[PDB]
Amino acid sequence: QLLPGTWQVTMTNEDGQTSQGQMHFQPRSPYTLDIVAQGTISDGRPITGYGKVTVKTDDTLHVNITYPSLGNIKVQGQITMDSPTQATWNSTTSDGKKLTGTLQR
Ligand SMILES: CC1=N/C(=C\c2cc(F)c(O)c(F)c2)C(=O)N1C
Repeated sequence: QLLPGTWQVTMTNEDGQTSQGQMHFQPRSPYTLDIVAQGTISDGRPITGYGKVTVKTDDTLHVNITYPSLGNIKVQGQITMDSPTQATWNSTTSDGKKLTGTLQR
């Protein structure tokens, strides 16, 4: 219920790069929210991505997102709602790299 809206996002990946940008969550049904993402990686690559947060019966928040601006790499992971104003992003890219970030509202 707290996800919908815009979040400021900072991330770091296993290649030692960092990223900054935003994620925007749109409620769709009781079991899914749509996500769109914008930002920039520390190597200069622009970030444009879109996906879905799927909610399982145990309330786990699974995220799948594809990034056309990064050669269509895909990211799959889980969001952990630490508080009403903070969430943690743990994921792995389709290249096999860890991607960790923090969402702040
Ligand atoms: C800041 C930010 N980085 C994102 C994705 C992202 C960042 C990275 F550093 C990656 O290597 C990568 F494969 C994806 C994203 O969606 N946002 C909002």
